Amino acid sequence: SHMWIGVISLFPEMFKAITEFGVTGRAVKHNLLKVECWNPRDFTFDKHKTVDDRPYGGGPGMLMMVQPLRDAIHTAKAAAGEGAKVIYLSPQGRKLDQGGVTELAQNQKLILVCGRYEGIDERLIQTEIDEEWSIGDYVLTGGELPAMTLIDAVARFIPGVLSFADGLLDCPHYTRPEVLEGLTVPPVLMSGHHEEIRKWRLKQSLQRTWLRRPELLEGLALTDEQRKLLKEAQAEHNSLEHH
Amino acid sequence: SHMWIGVISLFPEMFKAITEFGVTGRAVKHNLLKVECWNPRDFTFDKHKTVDDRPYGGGPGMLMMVQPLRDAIHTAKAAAGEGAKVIYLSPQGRKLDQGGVTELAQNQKLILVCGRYEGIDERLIQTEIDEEWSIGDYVLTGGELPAMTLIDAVARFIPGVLSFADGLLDCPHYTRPEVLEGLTVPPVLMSGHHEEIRKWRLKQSLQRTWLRRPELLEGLALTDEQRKLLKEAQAEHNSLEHH
Ligand SMILES: C[S@@+](CC[C@H](N)C(=O)[O-])C[C@H]1O[C@@H](n2cnc3c(N)ncnc32)[C@H](O)[C@@H]1O
Ligand SMILES: C[S@@+](CC[C@H](N)C(=O)[O-])C[C@H]1O[C@@H](n2cnc3c(N)ncnc32)[C@H](O)[C@@H]1O
Repeated sequence: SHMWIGVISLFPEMFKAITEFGVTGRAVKHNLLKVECWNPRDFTFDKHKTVDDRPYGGGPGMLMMVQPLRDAIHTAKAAAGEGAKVIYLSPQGRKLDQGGVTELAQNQKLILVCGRYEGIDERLIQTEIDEEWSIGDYVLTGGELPAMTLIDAVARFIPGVLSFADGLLDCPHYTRPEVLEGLTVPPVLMSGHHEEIRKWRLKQSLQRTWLRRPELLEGLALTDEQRKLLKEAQAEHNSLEHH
Repeated sequence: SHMWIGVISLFPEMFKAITEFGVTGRAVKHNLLKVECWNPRDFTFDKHKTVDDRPYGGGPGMLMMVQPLRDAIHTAKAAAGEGAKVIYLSPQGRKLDQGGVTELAQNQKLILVCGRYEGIDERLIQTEIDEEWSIGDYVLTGGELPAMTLIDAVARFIPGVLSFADGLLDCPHYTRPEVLEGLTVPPVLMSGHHEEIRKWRLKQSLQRTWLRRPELLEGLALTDEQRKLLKEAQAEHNSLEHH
């Protein structure tokens, strides 16, 4: 495979969501993407396979038990070999974005640590984790969805598996029928004029980015064409009434 | 159930990731959360159950076929009844954050439309969708993970199901053993001093937010205690060497 991803999770079966369906599922079956899981519960030794533990200092909630998680991590690292970057999914980590995705996609091996409960021991992060990554400024019940989100995002960059390409939102899309609930497809898209169609899409993208996410434009160095199309959109916007 | 979520997806089985595991899985089994899916493929009429279609204007990629998707949406709305907010998961939508999560959690009924391929017809968004939401500035292969991310996030706010609570990153956590690879647990956490422990956690949160996500603090109105603890952390930071 072009990319191998080790996963530490109490719920390995959750990953079937990406390994068994759609383009990512195809990628896995075709060995372009390999996802291997290790479950901390399999590394417990007590009768009830305990995987959580009490946080020092008290407070509500529990934490992942260190020993089972630590052993699971070590086993994954042994299976990965040298060169594998170990990531902990966490809202305290670097916020994921397309730029970060392409950066992570450069790794041929990754080990993703998925926490549950209130998280994991800080010392494990310092001694076992290379990088902490967040998929957004919100809190989820576990690191599994965040891990799958990361895998799915990077997988798109793996040759053969298959917006923001120019740091812009995508343009609107249209398919059959020509008229839907009285709404028609923009005439230009049905003209067959490749060049005009190209410009329409770029202009729409610039317009939509300007109107919905103006901040995204600030950190962007526009080409002469982009500057022109944007100015046209803004001029057209300024010649209209608005709600 | 306290919250009912309708889902339109070509891959209903992906949702087992949240309905069959962990706290969200418990919430579903206990009827606190209800997730019902409709698959556009079930609404096709041609021999091969086609669910994609060509985008007008050409260009690579396909789009969700309108008729099957539209019919799936209508059926969900009929099953939901009045009051259900229809959301389309899309990177062009409002970027999800804890504030948005709590806002969405106020809805007792939600219908989540999950796209595949290059997306869906813009006219469907205008005629069937109430709001567009994104889980982050990155591109995924489908709206299923984003939808599950949204469901998981909101589910945490449903009474009985169970960071950023104060707009701050969480503080470090520790559990057994007392010493891990030569690293000890901060003495204060094992002192039993509830008040000192409380202050340590708040201070750590402020410190971590300041160091990792300084922007998060700007849009925050600190309490006198928070201002004090932050100043202490910064003073302590300024009295040390740094790498
Ligand atoms: C309920 S959360 C724990 C939140 C906790 N207050 C903290 O300090 O991490 C459970 C697990 O899901 C992960 N998680 C939750 N939200 C996440 C996000 N936005 N991105 C990545 N991982 C996330 C956590 O890092 C943690 O391992
Ligand atoms: C490959 S994406 C299509 C990207 C396309 N360029 C666009 O204009 O939407 C396939 C599906 O996943 C959804 N999706 C991808 N990234 C997402 C995100 N960050 N948040 C929410 N939905 C997302 C899309 O909205 C779309 O329905």
